[PDB]
Amino acid sequence: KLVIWINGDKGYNGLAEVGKKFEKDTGIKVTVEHPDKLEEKFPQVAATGDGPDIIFWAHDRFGGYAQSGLLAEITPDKAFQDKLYPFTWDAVRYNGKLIAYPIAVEALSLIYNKDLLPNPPKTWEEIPALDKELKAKGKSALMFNLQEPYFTWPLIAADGGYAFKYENGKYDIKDVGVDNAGAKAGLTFLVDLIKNKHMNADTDYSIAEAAFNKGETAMTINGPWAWSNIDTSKVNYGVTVLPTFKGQPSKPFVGVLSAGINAASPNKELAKEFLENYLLTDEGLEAVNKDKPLGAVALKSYEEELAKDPRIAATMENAQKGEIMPNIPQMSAFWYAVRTAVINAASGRQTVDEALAAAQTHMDFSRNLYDIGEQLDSEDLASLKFLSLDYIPQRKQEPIKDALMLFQRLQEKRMLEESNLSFLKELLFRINRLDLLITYLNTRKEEMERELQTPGRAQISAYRVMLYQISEEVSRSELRSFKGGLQEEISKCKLDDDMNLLDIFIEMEKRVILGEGKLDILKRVCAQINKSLLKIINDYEEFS
Repeated sequence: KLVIWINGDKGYNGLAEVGKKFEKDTGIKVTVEHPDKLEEKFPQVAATGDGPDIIFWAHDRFGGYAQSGLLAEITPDKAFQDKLYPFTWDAVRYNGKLIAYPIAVEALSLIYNKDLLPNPPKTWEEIPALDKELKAKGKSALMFNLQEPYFTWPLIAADGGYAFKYENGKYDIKDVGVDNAGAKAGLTFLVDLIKNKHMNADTDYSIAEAAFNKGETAMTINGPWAWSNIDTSKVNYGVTVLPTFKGQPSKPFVGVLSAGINAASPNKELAKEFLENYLLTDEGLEAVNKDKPLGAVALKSYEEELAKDPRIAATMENAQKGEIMPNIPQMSAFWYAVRTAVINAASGRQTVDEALAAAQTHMDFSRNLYDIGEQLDSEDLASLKFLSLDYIPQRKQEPIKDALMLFQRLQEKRMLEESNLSFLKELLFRINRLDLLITYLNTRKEEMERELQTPGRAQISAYRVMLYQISEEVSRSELRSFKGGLQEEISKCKLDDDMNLLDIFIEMEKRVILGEGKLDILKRVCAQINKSLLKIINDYEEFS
């Protein structure tokens, strides 16, 4: 029994129809579904072992699923792999191994106004001279969305800008630019167009779609989604290849709709030939495309069929000259760094060296939090969560799952930021990870030792540091003493063999028997286990 997931805005019951062609040769029927918000809830149900058999989604997300081993690696015959364009397999790889089947391909194209503009420029540089023309009778040359990088990245990446370097089958989180002479050359030309009036600088997505669909602008930059609302706009248009900057093709981000196979699925065996020899023919794709258009498709066979649409032939051409969008989670910092970096460069608020060098350092900063959290094993997380309790509500500490999430929660409450490492440095120092402090933060041990005597500099309250140092000198068996040497006392507790001594302190604060000035209970139970646990209390209680 095959079960397919796919979004509602797709041709899902055209997919349900190749699935009924399939069952009359098989008996095994498939039931396509469009669960609401399926991208978010597939990780949740697959770790239970219940996700559909096949999952249809954009490729960028499939990386996170594979990072958690939620998609098994497919095994297509190599003679099959040639049935599709070469680049579409670079989008379905993690650790170099193939993960999903490419289905469709999406990219931005140049969309012009044939009545207004009979011939499109081959070239970005032709446009200032051109906008000067149409300006002479109250119409702009180009108007497109400048509020997101996805629309401004093609010009920026043209001269050699890239997000992450894809080489020999996998990405390098270390190499990213964004701060190279290509990204600078493309952004300066963008910044100046605005500087010169050839583009108003608050042109959002809908302002541009207004100007174009009303014949106020010669051309725009958009994708196959905006085709519907300009077909009804009643303006004669065409879409072709984006102009060339510095003699080099504009590189838009390419999205690949892909079908992945669930790792915890009985039917991987049979899900393959459903995709290879029924869905991915001219027959299965024209079925889904006759429902709702797949845009341009990855299968070479049916693509040429669709290419006699001048529009599908163009979104395909830009896709080839384009940049396959990386499917790794470090890309969430890319959109922030670059969106804020074009918004400040184009407004005049920053230099393009200033803006882009700032974008670079934000990526180095977000990558460093990754590299740090990857060295923090699960016990260090329990320690870091207890030390962070003063400032992060443990309410929202149900969703906290790994060290990186703790770091992101701190960015939220603006105690960890690009310019303020002081709390993170103190956290690692408290939990005695001096190897990470030198390696990723350039901080000697004496320097932290000597940062925290300076008054009002240490943030973690000594009451927190006192309790953590006590949980450090208490073993599993020394804790079985604490557990039953406070049941001797009043409860004031549901305890159990699942709670470490730190979970006992939180649960004593929670009963208000252990506080910044409530230590009688604590001072007794420690004197019965290890006496020198008592001395830690007295030294803290010497400082007030």
